[PDB]
This record gives sequence, C-alpha cells and structure tokens, in this order.
Amino acid sequence: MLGSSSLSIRTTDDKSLFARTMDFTMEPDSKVIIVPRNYGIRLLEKENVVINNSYAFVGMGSTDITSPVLYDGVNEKGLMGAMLYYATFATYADEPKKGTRGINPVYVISQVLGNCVTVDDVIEKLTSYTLLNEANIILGFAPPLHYTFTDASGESIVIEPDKTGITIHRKTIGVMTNSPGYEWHQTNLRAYIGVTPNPPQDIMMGDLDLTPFGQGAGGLGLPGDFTPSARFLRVAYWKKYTEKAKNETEGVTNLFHILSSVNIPKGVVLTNEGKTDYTIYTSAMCAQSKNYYFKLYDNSRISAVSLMAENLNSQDLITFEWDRKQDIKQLNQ
Amino acid sequence: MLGSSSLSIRTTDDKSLFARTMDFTMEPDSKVIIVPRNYGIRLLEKENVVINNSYAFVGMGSTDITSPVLYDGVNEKGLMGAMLYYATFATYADEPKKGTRGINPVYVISQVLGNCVTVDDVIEKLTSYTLLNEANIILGFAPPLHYTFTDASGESIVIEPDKTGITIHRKTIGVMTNSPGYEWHQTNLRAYIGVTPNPPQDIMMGDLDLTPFGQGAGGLGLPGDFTPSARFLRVAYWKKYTEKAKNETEGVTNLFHILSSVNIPKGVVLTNEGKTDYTIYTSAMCAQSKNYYFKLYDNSRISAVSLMAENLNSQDLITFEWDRKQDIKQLNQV
Amino acid sequence: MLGSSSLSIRTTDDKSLFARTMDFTMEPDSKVIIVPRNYGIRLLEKENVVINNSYAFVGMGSTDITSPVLYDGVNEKGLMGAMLYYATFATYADEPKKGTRGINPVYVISQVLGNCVTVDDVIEKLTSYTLLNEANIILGFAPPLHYTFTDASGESIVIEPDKTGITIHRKTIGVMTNSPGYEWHQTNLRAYIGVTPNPPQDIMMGDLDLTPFGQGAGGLGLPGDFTPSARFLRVAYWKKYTEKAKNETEGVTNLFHILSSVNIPKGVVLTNEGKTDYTIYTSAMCAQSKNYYFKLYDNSRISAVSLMAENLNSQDLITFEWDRKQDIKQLNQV
Amino acid sequence: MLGSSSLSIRTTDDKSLFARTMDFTMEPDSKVIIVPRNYGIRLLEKENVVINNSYAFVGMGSTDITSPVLYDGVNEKGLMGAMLYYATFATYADEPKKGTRGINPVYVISQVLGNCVTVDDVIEKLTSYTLLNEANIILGFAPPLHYTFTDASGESIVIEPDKTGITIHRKTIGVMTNSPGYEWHQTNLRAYIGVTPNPPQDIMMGDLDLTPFGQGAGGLGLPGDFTPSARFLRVAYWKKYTEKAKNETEGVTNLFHILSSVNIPKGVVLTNEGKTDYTIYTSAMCAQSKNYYFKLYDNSRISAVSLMAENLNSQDLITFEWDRKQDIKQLNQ
Repeated sequence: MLGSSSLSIRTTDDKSLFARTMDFTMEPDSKVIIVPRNYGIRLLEKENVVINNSYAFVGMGSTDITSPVLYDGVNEKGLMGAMLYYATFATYADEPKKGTRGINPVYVISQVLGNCVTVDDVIEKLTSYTLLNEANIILGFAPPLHYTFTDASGESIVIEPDKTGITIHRKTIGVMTNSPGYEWHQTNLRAYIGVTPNPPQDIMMGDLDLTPFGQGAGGLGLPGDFTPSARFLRVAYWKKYTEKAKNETEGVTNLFHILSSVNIPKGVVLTNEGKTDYTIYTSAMCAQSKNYYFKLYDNSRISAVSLMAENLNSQDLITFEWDRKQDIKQLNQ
Repeated sequence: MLGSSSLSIRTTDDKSLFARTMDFTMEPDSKVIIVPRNYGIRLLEKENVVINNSYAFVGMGSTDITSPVLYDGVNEKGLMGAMLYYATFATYADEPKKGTRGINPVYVISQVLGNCVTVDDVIEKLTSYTLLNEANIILGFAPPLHYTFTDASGESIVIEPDKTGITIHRKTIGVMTNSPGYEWHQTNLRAYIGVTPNPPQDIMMGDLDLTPFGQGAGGLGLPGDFTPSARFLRVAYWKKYTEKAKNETEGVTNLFHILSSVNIPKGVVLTNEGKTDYTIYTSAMCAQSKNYYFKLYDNSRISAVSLMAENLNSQDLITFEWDRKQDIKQLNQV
Repeated sequence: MLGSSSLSIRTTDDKSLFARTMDFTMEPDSKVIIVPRNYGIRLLEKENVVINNSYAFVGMGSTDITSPVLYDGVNEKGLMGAMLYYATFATYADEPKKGTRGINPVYVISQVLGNCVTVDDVIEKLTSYTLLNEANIILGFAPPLHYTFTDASGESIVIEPDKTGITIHRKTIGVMTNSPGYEWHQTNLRAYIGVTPNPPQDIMMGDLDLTPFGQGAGGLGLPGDFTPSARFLRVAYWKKYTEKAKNETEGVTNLFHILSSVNIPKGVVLTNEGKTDYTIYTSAMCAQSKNYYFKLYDNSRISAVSLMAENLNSQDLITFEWDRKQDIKQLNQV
Repeated sequence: MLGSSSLSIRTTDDKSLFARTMDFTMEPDSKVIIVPRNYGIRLLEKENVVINNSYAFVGMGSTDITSPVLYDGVNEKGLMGAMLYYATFATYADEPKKGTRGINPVYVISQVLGNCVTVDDVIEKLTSYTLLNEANIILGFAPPLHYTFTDASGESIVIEPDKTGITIHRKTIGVMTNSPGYEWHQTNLRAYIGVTPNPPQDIMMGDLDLTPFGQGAGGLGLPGDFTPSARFLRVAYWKKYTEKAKNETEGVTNLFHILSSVNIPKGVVLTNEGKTDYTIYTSAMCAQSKNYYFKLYDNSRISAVSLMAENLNSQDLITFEWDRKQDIKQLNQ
C-alpha cells in the first residue's frame, strides 16, 4: 500500500456508495474476499486471540497472514469502509491503554466490518482497542494508516491515529486520500472554492479582446499532480460538481469517472527509491445492495461480487481472483 | 465536437496506436462506421461532386449527411487520423484558391483516410483543396477544426487552417488537443520540464525538516483543469513518462490511462450557455492491425472492431451501434 | 487592517530584525509612536483600569482611542511583535476566565511591548489575560487577530486565539501572514519543498529538445496571488533562499526585497464589498539597535526612528507623522 | 542581462510612462547617461560608420565600448525604449541584407532613441538595418535581445529578431519581458482571464460552508515563480487592475509597485552555473517631462534625472553614478 483516493456519494435512488483507488508499486496477490459470519479474525498477528465476527462482508484484501486483511469492503448490514496510507502522521503505541486490547492497524477494517452497523458503532468499538506497533505483517512495520467509514444512512467519518491520540471527525464531506490529517484538507478546500464548472468572463487589455481557448477555464487553479493534497482537491471538487447519480449503476459509473482524475498511469510517479507507484485497482461498493464492484489497471471492465448471493454461514472464505487482462468485447471476428 | 485530446504512441513490437477523447454537450447519433473502397465521398455538401475512395477505413462518425463523416479512424494502409475542435483559430474561405477544389472541414478525415497512406501523402493531398466556409444541418455551421495524422511508421503531423493560410507541422510529438496552435503548445511544454515522476529532496527551514506528504510531488506545477492548454500538458507529460507498451493490448490500455487524466465527468465543465461539456467516448486505433477500440461515458468496457475482418468491397456502409449500458461482469449472481 | 505578511531574520551580525507589510482598505490616522515608560495602557475601552508600563517602545499605530494602539513595534529591551488579521479563526470570550483580566485584542501589542522582555514573558503575561469581544470606535467591532513576537535572541512565537482557546506555537520558522492557523501553514510548506532557486534539467520529448524560457523555472508551483496562504509560502520560501544579511542595513533591505513578493498594488485585490485592499506601509525593526524603519505606499524611501535617542521618561507620546509624497532625489534640476 | 520585466502606462494627466526591471548576476559598470545632440553613435564596433543623432536622450547604459550603449531610455521627443533579453529566440545575420546597414544588436536603443519620434519612425528605421552577429567586449559575445518602444502618444510596439527575420507587433498591450515571442505571451494571457481582484463566492460541500482565508482569492491560478512567462502574466494582470495613475509621480509609484511582483531578491534564482540572478535596478521614464527615474537593489530611494535641464548641445556625455547605499532618512538619529 502506498497511496489511494476515496469518496462516497448518495444516489437519488436513496442509496449510498463508496469507492477508492489503490496505488502501489507492483501487483500483490489480492482478491475480493467474502468473510462469512462467525469466521474469527485475530487482533494481533503475534497472539492467537480470536474475535468471533457477528457479520459477513466482502472486499478487496489479502490472505497472506492468519486472518483475512481487508483494505475496504461492505458488510451485510450496510457498513462500508477502507484503510488508506497516512505517512508521517500515523502514530501507534508499544503497549495497550489499561482496559483496551492491542490491535494491529492492518486488522481494523476486518474487525469493524465484521462487528459494526453504524458510524457510531465504529467510534464505540474503537475505544476498546489501542492500535499497536506490531512489527511483522511479514510486510514489515505496521503501515501508517488512517480510516474512513460510511454506513447505510450515508454518514461518513474519518479515524486518524495521530501523535495526540485517536482523532475522530464526524459528518465529513465523504472524501479522503492520504496525509496530512483530515482537518488540514478540509481547510485546504477553502483555498479553491473559485474552482467551478463555469467559464470566466471575457476581458480587455486596452484594445485587445481576451477569451478562453475552449472550455473548462472555471477550474483554473486546480493542481493536476498526484500528491495526496492535489488528489484530495480533485476528488472533492469533482464530487461537488459531478451530476447526482440516479441509480446504483450510475453511481458506480460516476465514482469511477471522478476517481479517474486521480488514476495513476504506470511510470508517472516514482518513489524516493525509483519504484513506480500506480493505481492497481479501483473499487466501489453499495451499502443497500452489498455489491462489490472493481476494475484493474489491466482491465477496464468492471466486475461485480454480490455479498448476499453467497451462503453467509459458510465455514470457508469465498474468493474471487483478479483477471488481469483487458476484457475487450469483439464486435466482429 | 467541442473539445478533445489525442496522442499517438509506439510499442516495443513496432506498432503504432493513436487515441482520442471526444468531449460534447449532447451525444448524438454516432457509431463506428466502416467505409468500403469505392463508396464515394462528397467534397462539399451543397454540391454533387464525389471523390471515389481507394481505401477502406473504420472510425467513429456520423451518417447524418450525404457521405459518412468520420471523426477519426484508421484505414487499410495504416493511416490514422482525427479532427478536433480549433475554436477561435480555424479560418476558412468563401471560394477555392486557384487550382484547388473546395472541401467541407467535416469531410477531411473521410477524404484523407479514403485516399492517403503516409503523412507525406496527406500534405500533398491537401494542396489540391481549400477548406470552405460551408456548414451542415447537424451543428448548423462549419465547426472550427484542426487535424492530426499518424501513419504506420509512427510519424505524426498536425494540420491547422489558420488566418494566414494552412499551417503544417511535421514530425510532431504526437499530441494534440484544441486551441491554440501547435507551436504555441510545443513552446508551452518548455515552461513545464520540471514536472517529473521524481520527488523533490527534503529541505529544512531553521530547525524544520520538511518532506512530502506522500508520493507524486515531482509533479508540482502541472495544472489540473480541463482547458485545452492544460489537457495538452497532461497528455504530453504523461505520454513521456508512462511506460512503453510491450504489445497492442497494452497500448490501448496505456493510451486510455493517459487519456484518463483528461476525461471529463458530467457537470464539472459547463459552457457559457449553461450546457454540460463531458467526454462521450474514448477510442484507439492501431496502424498494423487496423483494429478500432472504444469505450463510452456509460460503458467502461472496451469494444473492438476489426477493419480487415469485413468485405472491403462491400456496397454498403457497415456500422456498429453504441452499447450505452455499463457492461458489468457478474462473478456470482448479482 | 485586512491583511499582512511578516517575517524575522537574523544577521551574521548577531542582530535580529522583524518586518511586516500592512494591508488595508483605507488609511486611518496612523503614525509612528513612541510610548514612554510609565505612560499607562488601558486593557479595555469600557473599563478604566490603566496598567502602568515598565518599558518604552516605538512602532506604528493609532492615537484615536484612549490608549495608543500599536500595530507592531520594538521595545527598549529588544522585544519585537505585531498583530495581524486572523479572519474566521479568532475567537473571543464575552467575559474573562476566572482569575484573568479582560483585554481588548487591539491592546495586546501595546501591553506586551510595555511589560515583557522575552518570548517566555509574553506567554506568561498572556495567561493572566483573556481576550474579550469588545469593539472599538475605529473599526466598530473586535477585529479577528493573531499575534507574533520575536525577542532579542531571535526566538519567534505565534499566539492564536482559536475556538478552543489560546494556541501557542514555540520557536516557529519566523513567518506569519493571516488565516488559517499556524500549524496549517507550517504543514502547507511541505507541499512546496520542490520550489528552489535552481533550474530543472532539459528533457527531450522524442526529437524535441526542451529547455526553459530563461531563468527562475526552479520556482514552478509557487502561487502568485495575494491570499494569506500564498503570501506565507512566498515569504517563507524567499526567507529560506534569500542571502543572509551581513548587517542591520542590509537586513532592512533584504526584509523589504522579500516582502516585495507580497507587496500589493492599489486595485489588484478587492473585498466582497469592492473596497481595495493594498499595502499601505511596510516596516522593520531591530532588537539590538531598537531602530524602527518604515516606507509607505506613496514613498519608497525608508525613514528611521530611534527609540533610545529619545527621553524614555517623557510625559507625552512622541510621534512622527507619515510623509505621503514620493521622496525623489533630484540629481539635476527637475 | 539575464531577465527584465517591462511595461508602460498612461495617466489621466495625459502622460505616458515606461518602466523596466533589469536582472543580472553582478553589476557591471553602468550609470545614467545623457547623450547630447549630434554626439554620434556607432553602428558596429568593428566598423567606423558613425550615425549622427538628431535627438538628445537619457537612459541607463554603459560607456565601456566606443559609443554609449543604452539599455533603456527616453529622448527629447518623448520616444521611450528598452532592450530586453530574448534567449533561444534571437537570430542575427552574418551579413547585411541587400541595401541595409548592419547594426550591432546592442546599439539598437541608442540609434533608435537618437533619431526617431513615433513608433512608425522606429519601424521604418529598423527595416533599413540588419542585426548582425557581432561580438562585444563587456559581455564577450552577441546577446540575444528583443526591443520595446513606446512613443509620446502611448502606442507600443515590440521588435523581435526571430529565426525567420524581424517580427513586428503594432499596438501591443504595453508589456514585455523575455522569451518566448510576443505573440506567445499575448496568447498566454487568455489562459488567465479568470485572474481578478474579486473573491469567488462562498460555496458549500454538503453541510460545510467554505469561505476564503482572507482576501485576494480572485487571483487563484496566477504563477508566482520568476520565469519570463510568469513574469509577463503578473505584470500584465497587475497592470490591467492597478488603479490609473492621476499624475506623473503616481505613475512612477505605481509602475514600481507593479514591478515589485517581479523583483528578484538575491538568492532565490540561481543559473545553471550557480550564479545568483537578481534585480539590479528598476527604472522609469516619462515621455512628456523627459524625466528618468531609478532605484537600485541596495537603495529603494528613487532618483531622478531631467533631460531638458541640461545643455542638449553639449560637447560631452553627461553621466550620473549609482549610489548603492540605502538612503535612509533619519527622523531623529
């Protein structure tokens, strides 16, 4: 994990959808995963302590350690959520606070999705855990994360494990990328309210008449780079000005169009080490249907996994593998 | 038409691909159109003169007037091309210059793809015509246009009907959006050479340590808006830096990722007249395969049409309709 | 007041200097004021408590209300400070927290310059005060303010009356404009670390060589408008790269070159109400010499006042009136 | 030279004024020079044809080579001009075109100010010349230049020795910096018409109010760096919107304020060669008064030279040296 952009939206259909890109430096073995009720998810990768999960859920994630790790997903009661990179800000403890258990940052999404309904449930659950510096997701240090959640009702929150403790932001705008903290970007929005769909008025310099080249000059000032702050502003503004989605499909379509302003093609961003950082997949999920939708760097065709289609009291993890090949429809031979 | 961005690329296995977005306010009757050889293409809509085309070609276009109007396409000899808005700059004439025939701007692609092989053929071809200020029932007036072509060998040209006459640009960088002129954008590139994939180095102010938020800071300065100038910069720069495609399928994919930085969602851009200006479709062509690929605002799955698959001596236009339904694959019952 | 930019610097001379532009819609009655020892400063306009001041100071201010109101200044012990706008963020009590005295935001600088020596004294003094929502008759309301101070040693702090109470920021980078809060701008700096004095290297796009138009391209990404946030970046970044000053005089000069990046011409910024927001004056002060220097919108020649040349036990304010006529040295008859 | 910004303005007092910064790496020997009538100006350093100047002028320049080289200046008939850097564009001949006299690029201002009145006079003058690729000794080589002139009527033209020959632009907006060519910057202007003094309206995102930080948001998008294109934008836009000067003195004041957005502190721009590039002097001249005004990097106090005060039929050049000392006025000691 190395960067990502997310947002949620509300349809006129009365549905809530959430979506996110994921950026990274290669493809990992990642599938969409359906975790059945009562499966058991650890808190710490170093202790064999299991929490029985009341709920089933589906999302993108890894099976590379003991309990499924979910980057995002939706559960059978309509809770949607994700974890996103939060570098230089994320701060964790060595020891739990008296009265809490240790949890690995990498397990937050799975635990919550499996045991919560509303955004208030999330806030409540969280006060019974301390995020811990557990080394060895055999992928190293606990990655610097922060979290967003959105429930069936359309409310979004952000949880950020800062130096000064856990920060909750309630009733947010339903946008989140990477560092810095949420209130920093919310404040940043203010510097860019002049970014609109509407063209500016022609002007004169002496005798000279000045008019735009074409269209789209309203957005002058919007940065087009892929830093977390730039991405934050493109998702928010294009969330603001994109037409309301009138049903679930349109919602998926509109989410992927907005995220398209923050999709990273392979080669245009390199890391301090010269690894390439690119959008591996984009996904979306609907609280009311509990459908998971996703598309990949190598596959523009959207796939869909339906949570309630499966037997939720299954003993076993149900799994779908990525199809990393451009799914082109041939209209003739 | 109302805006669009385009580029070409080269693969590792020596294939040339060209791609474009089409931005518009309505989205009208448009389809893929295969024009066969010897179909006959009008020069002017108010006149009965028809040039008989030597080559078959496929591209997106309209069948609403006498001859197919192609917005872009590839022909059987591997020439690719496209017309794109050129507002404020496109200048035409009332009457043909001595020794040329008039041509309607919306017929250029069709005429060229129908009769040329190399970009040099295109340049020579063009000195026997004069763009005329005609007009069409569709939009109600001659649209301000400029044109781009790329042949099998990956060489690109831009043709621009300027106030002073027709301006040719030879061996271009293979990127073109809208106004202004090609020389203006080529010159503009230089103000932006500091936009790279590489992070800037940490610095200090007094006792502060300052380091980037995440990744991507090497891009500081690139603009994010949907003006033609900004779109050019984004397509040019991201063309430079994203990976070389290893084959044809990767070409289409990469082209669409790059164009993605200039895809316009419904509502983010409005005209003076309050109309929403958004990307209706996105297409890519391949000189060697002569395949035509496309996706739409409501359908992200790519479709393909093979020109060489059809009877190239057909009497009748062959067409493929837009499938404006988001084509979701269900991996279980949805 | 309606905007302003400020910074401090240290010479290789072991001197500290502070300087600020002042941006406002019209020029009230302002001059440079020397407040002598034991003069007396009110805390509040509606209450009659007058706090006796231990120290003399000089700076820019108004004499329109009961006690001299200073916008910035330096005192006889080398404490330097200023009040600047903090719109939408400043928050005041109706009523003092138990066991503090109420203080009008507009008296904070005069109270502090009068009774403090170090950065720590300022912090301590402030916990004995509570900022109240008391209006004044120059403006009609309590203007939203924040404050910066710099002592003889060169430490700088920012003090910000936030919703949740007074926020203190210790040993800052020595720059401060307007809203938002200090942490936010400090964080904002990280997004621009790639803004440097050095040019980026040429690149090629295919056959094309791309080189800068001239000099200065290292700064690509720096915004040029006059919002508080853009002014912070320019002053901070140009404070970083500007040559160290070798003595007091060069320190004044450097301060005003840097501040020139954020000097606002009449007409270029207008308020929601159409009043023009422009840089009325620019000042500087040195902690070691206790000299105050200023120039005006209408007069770029620098004037200087020396606190310690006066009698610090004078009965009365000593004041120097602005000279609003461009002070042009005639080199021959004009 | 390695940069200059320049503009002209018109007061409501019916006076025309012209101003320019000059940016360089170290200050060579320059002063204000008054060139009297009939003093004579060389065309080329390597040939002794001297052209007799009808008119007296005053400008900043150098006395290091045979004839005075002025960098800018105004003449006794109200014609004002400057030569600015034109790197990578300026093209000069090896040989004078059939029926022209060769001229050293560095002598254009001096020759033009010495014999022209209107911008038309200057267009006709220059087409009797060919700019020649002849080296000079204060800088070592032939510097790539272009030229701006403004006559007493307030019309401006820009002359640029392009690849394809001398390009001429009639009645320009009265702004000029460095490369690229005039028509490129004029076209660039259209991209930035939404740059105004006015704040954008407040907006909302969901339940959140968004309002500007303070003032000045109207200018969002304007670049702040010191390249020539950015320098052009700022000078033009700030020239459009800063208030009309009511007289000659305000004209000067306003000119230097607009020019201050393009003033370069020592250290914020370094060349490839690690040399620091900075604003050495800022000057202004008035067509009606024939006054010349200047301030320096080290002295923001403005100085003035009046052309007509002198004997315009003097035997010798009259000059004034720079005072690179901050001229502080002591209000008490």
